Amino acid sequence: EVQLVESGGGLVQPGRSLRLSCAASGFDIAYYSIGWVRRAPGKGEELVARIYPSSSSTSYADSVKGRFTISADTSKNTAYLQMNSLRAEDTAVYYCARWHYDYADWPGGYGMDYWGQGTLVTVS
Repeated sequence: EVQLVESGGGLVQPGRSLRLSCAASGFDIAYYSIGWVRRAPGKGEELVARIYPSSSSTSYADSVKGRFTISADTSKNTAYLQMNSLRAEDTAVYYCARWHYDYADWPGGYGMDYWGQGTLVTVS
């Protein structure tokens, strides 16, 4: 009954922008931490961005700060990753993730409990 359904990926040129969407079902997004993880061949895997329900503050990986913005629309029960100034090294499969309540405001990758299906973003 808990579902995270992603959309918004694609293939674009360097310098352009994309907005990933993560439509949540089965819980109220205003009370849960949402984040984005990415993976790619020959790379590792990395936490990109996270939003915390305590103060709606955000945190970002060093390589994307100032270019990516994570946010949530409580009215639509959806989180977004706004990806501006895309770079070749941003090519990856991106996943939306939810954290368990027990770790909602605890920073790090520990505590995730649901994930989206994966969305490919490619910079040409």
